[PDB]
Amino acid sequence: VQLVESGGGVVQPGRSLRLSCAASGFTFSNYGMHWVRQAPGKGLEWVAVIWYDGSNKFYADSVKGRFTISRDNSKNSLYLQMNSLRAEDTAVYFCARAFPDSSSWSGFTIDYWGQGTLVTV
Amino acid sequence: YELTQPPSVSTARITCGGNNIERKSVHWCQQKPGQAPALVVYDDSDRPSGIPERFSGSNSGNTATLTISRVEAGDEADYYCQVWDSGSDQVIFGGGTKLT
Amino acid sequence: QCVNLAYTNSFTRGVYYPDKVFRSSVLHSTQDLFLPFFSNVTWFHKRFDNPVLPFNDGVYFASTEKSNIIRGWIFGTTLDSKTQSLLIVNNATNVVIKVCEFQFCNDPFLGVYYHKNNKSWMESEFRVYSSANNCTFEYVSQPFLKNLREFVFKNIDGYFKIYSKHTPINLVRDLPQGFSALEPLVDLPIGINITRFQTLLALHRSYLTAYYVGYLQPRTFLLKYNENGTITDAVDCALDPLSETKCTLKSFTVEKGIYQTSNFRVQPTESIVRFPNITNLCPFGEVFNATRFASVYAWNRKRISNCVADYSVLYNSASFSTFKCYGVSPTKLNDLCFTNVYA
Amino acid sequence: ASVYAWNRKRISNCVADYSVLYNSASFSTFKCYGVSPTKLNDLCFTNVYADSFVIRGDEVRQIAPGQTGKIADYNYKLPDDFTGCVIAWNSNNLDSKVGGNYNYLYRLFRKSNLKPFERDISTEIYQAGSTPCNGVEGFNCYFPLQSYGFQPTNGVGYQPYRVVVLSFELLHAPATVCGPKKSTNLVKNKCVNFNFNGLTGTGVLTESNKKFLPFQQFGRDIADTTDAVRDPQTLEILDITPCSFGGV
Amino acid sequence: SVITPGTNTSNQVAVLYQDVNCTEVPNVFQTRAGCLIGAEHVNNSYECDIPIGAGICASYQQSIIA
Amino acid sequence: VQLVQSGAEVKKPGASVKVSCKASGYTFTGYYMHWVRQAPGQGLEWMGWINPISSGTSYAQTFQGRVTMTSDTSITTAYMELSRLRSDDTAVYYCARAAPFYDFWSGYSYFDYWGQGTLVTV
Ligand SMILES: *[C@@H]1O[C@H](CO[C@@H]2O[C@@H](C)[C@@H](O)[C@@H](O)[C@@H]2O)[C@@H](O[C@@H]2O[C@H](CO)[C@@H](O[C@@H]3O[C@H](CO)[C@@H](O)[C@H](O)[C@@H]3O)[C@H](O)[C@H]2NC(C)=O)[C@H](O)[C@H]1NC(C)=O
Ligand SMILES: *[C@@H]1O[C@H](CO)[C@@H](O)[C@H](O)[C@H]1NC(C)=O
Ligand SMILES: *[C@@H]1O[C@H](CO)[C@@H](O)[C@H](O)[C@H]1NC(C)=O
Ligand SMILES: *[C@@H]1O[C@H](CO)[C@@H](O)[C@H](O)[C@H]1NC(C)=O
Ligand SMILES: *[C@@H]1O[C@H](CO)[C@@H](O)[C@H](O)[C@H]1NC(C)=O
Ligand SMILES: *[C@@H]1O[C@H](CO)[C@@H](O)[C@H](O)[C@H]1NC(C)=O
Ligand SMILES: *[C@@H]1O[C@H](CO)[C@@H](O)[C@H](O)[C@H]1NC(C)=O
Ligand SMILES: *[C@@H]1O[C@H](CO)[C@@H](O)[C@H](O)[C@H]1NC(C)=O
Ligand SMILES: *[C@@H]1O[C@H](CO)[C@@H](O)[C@H](O)[C@H]1NC(C)=O
Ligand SMILES: *[C@@H]1O[C@H](CO)[C@@H](O)[C@H](O)[C@H]1NC(C)=O
Ligand SMILES: *[C@@H]1O[C@H](CO)[C@@H](O)[C@H](O)[C@H]1NC(C)=O
Ligand SMILES: *[C@@H]1O[C@H](CO)[C@@H](O)[C@H](O)[C@H]1NC(C)=O
Repeated sequence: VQLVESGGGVVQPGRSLRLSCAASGFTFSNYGMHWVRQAPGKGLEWVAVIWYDGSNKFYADSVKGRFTISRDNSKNSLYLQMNSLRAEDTAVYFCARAFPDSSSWSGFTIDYWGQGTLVTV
Repeated sequence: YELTQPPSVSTARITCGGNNIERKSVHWCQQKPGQAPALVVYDDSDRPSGIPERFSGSNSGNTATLTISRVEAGDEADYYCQVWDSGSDQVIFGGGTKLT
Repeated sequence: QCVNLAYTNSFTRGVYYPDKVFRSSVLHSTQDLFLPFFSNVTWFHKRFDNPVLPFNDGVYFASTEKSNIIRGWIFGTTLDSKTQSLLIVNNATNVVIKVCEFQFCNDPFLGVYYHKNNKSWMESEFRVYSSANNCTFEYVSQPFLKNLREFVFKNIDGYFKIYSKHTPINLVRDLPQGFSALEPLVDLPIGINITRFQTLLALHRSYLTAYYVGYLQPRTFLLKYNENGTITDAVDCALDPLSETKCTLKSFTVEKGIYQTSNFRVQPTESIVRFPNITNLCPFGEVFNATRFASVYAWNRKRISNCVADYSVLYNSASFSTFKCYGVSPTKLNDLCFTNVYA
Repeated sequence: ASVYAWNRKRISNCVADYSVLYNSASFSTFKCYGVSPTKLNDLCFTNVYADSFVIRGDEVRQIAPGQTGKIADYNYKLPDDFTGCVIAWNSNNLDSKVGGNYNYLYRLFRKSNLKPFERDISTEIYQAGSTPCNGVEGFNCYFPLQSYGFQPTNGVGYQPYRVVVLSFELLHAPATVCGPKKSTNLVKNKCVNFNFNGLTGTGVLTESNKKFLPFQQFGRDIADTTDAVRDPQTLEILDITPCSFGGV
Repeated sequence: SVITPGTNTSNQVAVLYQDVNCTEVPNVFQTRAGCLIGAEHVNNSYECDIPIGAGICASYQQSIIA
Repeated sequence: VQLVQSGAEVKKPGASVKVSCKASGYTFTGYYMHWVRQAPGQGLEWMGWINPISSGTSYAQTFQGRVTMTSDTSITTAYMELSRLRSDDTAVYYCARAAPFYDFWSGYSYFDYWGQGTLVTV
């Protein structure tokens, strides 16, 4: 089970950036996926989760309406489209494999993390 | 919903406070400097394969705890407390507790 | 928040106590909204499909289960925040009935799970609506949800009337034969517009990794009350010529013979309208907008003939303080012909 | 409310003292239909609807069964079998302002007449002619509503009147709204007059052996006349027979 | 009118459309009494059981016959 | 019936002017309020109307896109705002009352009451 992020880099405020994550070692289409970001000197902040079938997309309050999470099961890949980036969005972005949360109907925790890619705005 | 946990801890015990946190499942992940986080404990006290029996925990009342017995220098990492908030469908992370 | 996710015979089911009057050892003829006998009932059920159905004039609903999947229903029109909608949800201890400007999910449900895999402690995520503003009605009472559960939903005369029956059966793929009358469960003084409804299901997460719907019709039924005032049988008077005979004779048995039970009448298929082919309009304006009117003692009489009279122009005018018609309705004038009109 | 968008208050499960309203000096109109105003405190209803709105003085007469006019036709229609009371009073001191009160509207144009207790609050442009309006008012395309523009100096017929219509619901159902009429002790095995939650008659009351269901309030014989009642306080089922009589 | 044996025998019925043509109504037997549907007309003459009219009777013999 | 308009205005080209008209003595919403322009030495030109009950308007093709008519029934006042003023918009602007289109006797075809004109110089 491995996850590889790419598509990071340096952008200016107001411009967009698309990130992607390649999944292998497991059946991608059977698991939900998360994006999590970590600003330098800060703790982990959750960005979004997508269900294995791509039917349900949930976002953190701070990114809702700007970021879009999507998956391509055929290509075993996860995408995150970030529009209208701001200086506050500077962080290392990770993709991760979801794991069922026993205290919720369809809640998730995070099992496998990728190495992450740095995005500077 | 938010979690509250101390900046650092010198058996090491990392506390994670919340509002009636007992009703929520608490999960813990360990992040070493220069490395991605990894799951250590899930569903309060269960461990994934590869995690030493030294890692245990509990969840009661308004607090949850990650207990690490026989603490090693190799455990010097930032441990994060997280829950799923079914009220807003968000993953909620605490500040993160560093061990020394 | 919101999460994205066949026919059978009705036999003689769907009969309920038409009123709250005790009757015994008597055959009573009543006209009401009943499920027609031997009617087409739609049978509803990895995949998920829980469609919004029309309410029409009233609904017969039934389900057979031991898993308590059916928990409630949504009734309304748009089923969104624009209009009032009725929400009925049953839980372990109570039933909650509310009427609010609900913003319902496309796939509303109660997400059932075991709290931290404690099988002795079940919990549910209520995911039916995103909002419930300006609630006008609320009612809470006792919950009513092999085990066949039947309901009749009527929306009439300012009330949402629910009837129900709970019986064991020995079949799953269809409704049972035999007769059982549904008793009134609750009369809700709501008074809202309902055209559509859908069932609220309890879904275990593991399900995604049946019920019957009939419609009520204005039918005449002959109901048989036993000595204890229970309805034990019924005749659908419009089912067939024999049932019609039974209702005519006010009996569940018919003797050998020939009976006059009804009248046969061919119905019209078209409406044929034939008026004189003239286009000239009647000079009413010339009467109403005359520069000078006569004195009442010497009133003017204008004879109007051989013309097309559009009276709705006058009646729908905002300019008149009095417009009183005698011997004729003002809204039927444009459908009438006269030999003459005096103004 | 404006008469085009009249308010409906549903009244239930309470004691209704109507003599307080009827014996008031403050109302100019108090007309009852299908019921006598002096018998209201002796009656029970399944429900009472209180409809409230403002119209001008001359239009108060339109708030009655069998009436016509812009109000009766396009705003607030009563049924010909209406049972209830129409109560109105002059509100010139409340609903009129200098320069005109333009808050109170009425419907002036409509495609058709309202059904009884129908409420139409749309503002779609009215097509008076044959040409479609397409939402744009103009020639033969009217805005359906108009204001009263109530002013303190208007003649009485143009002064605002506040109207309350009390519709009485009389269904074969448990009565929930009853007058202040006090109850008495229940008497059985005697020839008595009786009144059970509005159900009056004369006869002998006895304990019933009839298997009433929890929802059934009274029973009837093959003649379709009441022959049993549920006592509204004790929930006891009582059989009713006529007092002994016969030819002499 | 509905022609039937008692329900103690059979739930089969025949329907007579009195003074109606069998071509107008919708075992179809046109009689002077009307159009009789559901009864099988036979040449065999029996004692009258259920009278139809104009010399025609019906009986249950199983099916309804005229 | 009285119609009282605002005082004279002096504007530059490209500026906007809003002329008010306070109505009294009648049911404000029972009539249309029209605006009529009179340039110096010229005749009368119809600009458009507003219907206070609905705030519906109609404008002459000449002014359409430049003129906005509004009203406030709480103070029985009508407004006409003419934007992107040109030198040839110098005129006396009148408010005038006319019946609504549903008037049986065609009271909408003419203007029975006029306010005192408001002069706008550009
Ligand atoms: C008095 O009333 C007459 C009759 O008009 C009728 O009654 C009026 C109160 C209104 O309801 C009218 O809509 C209704 O027809 C008036 O004469 C009529 O005026 C109308 C409107 O201009 C004429 O209609 C037009 O006719 C021309 C063709 O000439 C068409 O091109 C137009 O599209 C439109 O249809 C109508 O022909 C005319 N009829 C006669 C006999 O003259 C009259 O003007 C009016 N007088 C006053 C002072 O109001
Ligand atoms: C459900 O589907 C709709 C339409 O594709 C989408 O807009 C909505 O965000 C989806 N809901 C979730 C939780 O993804
Ligand atoms: C409904 O059921 C009846 C009774 O078996 C049958 O006659 C009819 O064809 C069915 N309708 C449909 C659509 O299957
Ligand atoms: C109910 O609402 C529908 C719109 O969904 C409308 O077409 C219908 O006329 C309404 N019926 C009543 C009685 O208001
Ligand atoms: C059922 O609903 C009622 C009213 O909302 C609530 O008070 C009660 O606690 C609920 N019971 C359960 C088991 O959720
Ligand atoms: C399961 O829940 C019940 C009811 O709250 C509780 O009594 C029991 O101890 C719980 N068992 C476990 C293992 O949590
Ligand atoms: C609820 O009612 C208030 C008025 O009392 C209204 O302003 C509000 O918009 C309504 N809520 C919704 C969702 O329309
Ligand atoms: C009516 O009730 C009696 C008990 O009083 C019972 O014995 C009898 O069987 C009941 N009748 C029917 C049809 O159940
Ligand atoms: C009041 O009436 C209820 C039934 O509606 C009855 O149960 C209760 O005992 C009565 N109380 C008194 C004081 O009569
Ligand atoms: C009804 O049929 C039974 C036999 O099933 C017979 O014994 C009885 O006498 C019949 N009754 C009548 C009225 O024909
Ligand atoms: C019924 O109509 C047909 C023509 O369609 C005619 O030939 C026949 O004689 C008619 N029979 C009777 C009884 O009227
Ligand atoms: C009755 O006799 C006629 C001949 O007159 C024949 O055509 C018809 O088929 C016979 N019907 C039966 C039931 O035998």
